[PDB]
Amino acid sequence: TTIRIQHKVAGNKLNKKLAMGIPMVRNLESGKQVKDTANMWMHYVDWEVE
Amino acid sequence: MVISINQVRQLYVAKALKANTAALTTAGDIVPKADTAKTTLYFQSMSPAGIVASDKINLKHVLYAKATPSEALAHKLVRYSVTLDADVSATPVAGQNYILRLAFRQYIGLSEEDQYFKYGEVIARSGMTASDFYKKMAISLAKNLENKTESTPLVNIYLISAAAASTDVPVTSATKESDLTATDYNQIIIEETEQPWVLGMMPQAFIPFTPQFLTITVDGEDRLWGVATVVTPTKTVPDGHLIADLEYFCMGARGDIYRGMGYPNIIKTTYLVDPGAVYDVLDIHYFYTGSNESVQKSEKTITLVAVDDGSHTAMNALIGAINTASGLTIATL
Amino acid sequence: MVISINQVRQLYVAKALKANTAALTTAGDIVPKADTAKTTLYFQSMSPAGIVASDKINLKHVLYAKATPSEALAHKLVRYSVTLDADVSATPVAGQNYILRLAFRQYIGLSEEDQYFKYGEVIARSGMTASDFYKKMAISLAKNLENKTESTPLVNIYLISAAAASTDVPVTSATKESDLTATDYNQIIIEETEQPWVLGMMPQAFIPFTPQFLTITVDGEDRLWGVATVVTPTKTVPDGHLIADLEYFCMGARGDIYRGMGYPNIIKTTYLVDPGAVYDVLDIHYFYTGSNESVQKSEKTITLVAVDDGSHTAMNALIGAINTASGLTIATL
Amino acid sequence: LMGGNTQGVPAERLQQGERFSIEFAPVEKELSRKVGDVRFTSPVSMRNEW
Repeated sequence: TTIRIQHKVAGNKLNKKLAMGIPMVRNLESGKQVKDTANMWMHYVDWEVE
Repeated sequence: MVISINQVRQLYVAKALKANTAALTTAGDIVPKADTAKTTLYFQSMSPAGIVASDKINLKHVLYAKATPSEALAHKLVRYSVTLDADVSATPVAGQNYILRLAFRQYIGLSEEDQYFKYGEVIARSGMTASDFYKKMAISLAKNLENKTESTPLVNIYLISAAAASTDVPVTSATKESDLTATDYNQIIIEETEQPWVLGMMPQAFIPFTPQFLTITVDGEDRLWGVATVVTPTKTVPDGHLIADLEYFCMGARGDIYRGMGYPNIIKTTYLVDPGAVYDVLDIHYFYTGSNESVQKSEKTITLVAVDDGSHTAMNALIGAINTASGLTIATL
Repeated sequence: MVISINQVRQLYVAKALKANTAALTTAGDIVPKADTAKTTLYFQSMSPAGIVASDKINLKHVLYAKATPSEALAHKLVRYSVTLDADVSATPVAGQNYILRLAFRQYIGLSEEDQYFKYGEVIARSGMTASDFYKKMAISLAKNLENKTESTPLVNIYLISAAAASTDVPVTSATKESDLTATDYNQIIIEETEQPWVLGMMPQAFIPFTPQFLTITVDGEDRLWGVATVVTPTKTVPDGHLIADLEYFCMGARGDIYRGMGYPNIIKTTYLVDPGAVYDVLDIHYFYTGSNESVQKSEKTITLVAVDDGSHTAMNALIGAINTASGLTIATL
Repeated sequence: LMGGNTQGVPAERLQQGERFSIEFAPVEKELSRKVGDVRFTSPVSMRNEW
């Protein structure tokens, strides 16, 4: 079987530092459930894309 | 018959026409399905293994939709009409050997370099007539071209009596001048013969030929005795063998590409084309374009083949169906 | 007349409209050609060297197609009327130097935007009336701008007498008050001029102007005396020279791009536009899209010229033929 | 009409001879599509004799 995914971003998000950030329940490989914050919106996009 | 595809081609046999998805009882039943707001078109076909639908066609992204009849795919066999040149001499020469040469162009191999020559020799005699010479020439060609030991059929050879002027008298390697009882033979026809065929292994091909002549001394000068001429064909190889390979090919896009590789461990595909029939074809070219950046086209083809009863009833009914459901106009043939 | 192109422009001269390809005998003969299904349109034109065919237009890819009346491409010649305002004084005031200025937006030989002036001096005395002032101001202007010394003035000067009110009285660098014997001169008109034109070297171009008046003291107050009003033009500049240049440039898209560069070693192209005639233009913008993965458009245009004889007869027939062939709905002139 | 206009432009400003000039090519900050173009000019030549 074959799987695909995509996501379009406007180029003005290159280094759009976020005002307050976005806290998140992010999970690591096994030692997961690490709460992290997204200062740049790209980090948040990258994490959910993966 | 491996073919070229504009990124895909798919085939559906329209054995019957049912008008409802409910009436798809047996294989080969097909229904064109398009909403009232004519934006999509597809075909619900009954497979040997259950219902199945075809890719949906955007009636806005359709490029060409055309039906081709059976006769359009019937290869007319090239037939020459070789006679002796009334310029050199309207009759044979007393003591000359007339050696007719048939150079065959595409012999076993694909290339035009794969040449093969077959000869017919006739030494003329005083008092010999033209009819009698055609008789002997055709018989020599028979023994060389219509023999039984030849690996593959090469040509058919005939004779025509001026009285008939249209009837062609077969001359096989069994024939003999006792069986050819006439005096008004005008020419020797040499026709192209259908080569063998195998589903998926030997595509429908032919081997063409040109008749060449050797030179005789007519007074004291080497000259050619014959004039080879192309006359209208009268035989045609029917479509049944092309459509079958087309299906043997286009069904590997909708399914198994390992047609037979893995002999015990394979997946057999039942087909609905009988190579002993004559189908009319219908092809629709269309494409899919994406959104906001994926504008590159994906041109695609959906072909439907229906048997011709001689007046194109199955296809014309199929055409009326697609035209009344899609608003299209596909020029009934 | 180098122009901007949407990747190409091609020009063909419709010197004569013929019904069939066989009637193309003289250079300039043209016929619109389209199939019966109206899938493509092309033009067969007789060049000095045989008939040439235009690009083929896929009639689904036509962006726009409009024709012009040859009056849109004509340039009216701007002309003002100069007059001393009755507010300051309805008659010249003695002792004051009246200096008129003509503010040109380009130089005579250049096209870059600059400020370029020409002047006219008159010094008023106790008895000088309006007529004598216009007279002496006109002669001063002529001697100052018609110092061409090679070719021709930059603007043309005339005088209008109150009796005529419509008969422009020309004034040149040779004119002298003895030639101007009227006493009812009431204004001065200053028209634009048709500057030199060369086929592919000097484009048709004009130099607008504005009559500006310097300041005089009337009652101890510096004031402006003049009234530079814009009367309606009466002369025109047709497009013959403008079209001829279009051909000269657009014939390098199917012909030789060099034109006199390696002067001894050149190719010389024969041009069918008659500078001196007035052509009404037609244009068809279309594009080529392409195949899978090749959606990028190659937009193009084919324009056609035809002489106008008042009524746009030639072009009206040409488009009527094109609408009859390609089914388009181009509008008549 | 750009510039926040809600009333239009008088015809007087839209008559034969009104000369125009290029200012700039503004776009969006998000998802901008190509716009603009550059310009070229040719020289002339003068000659004199000895």
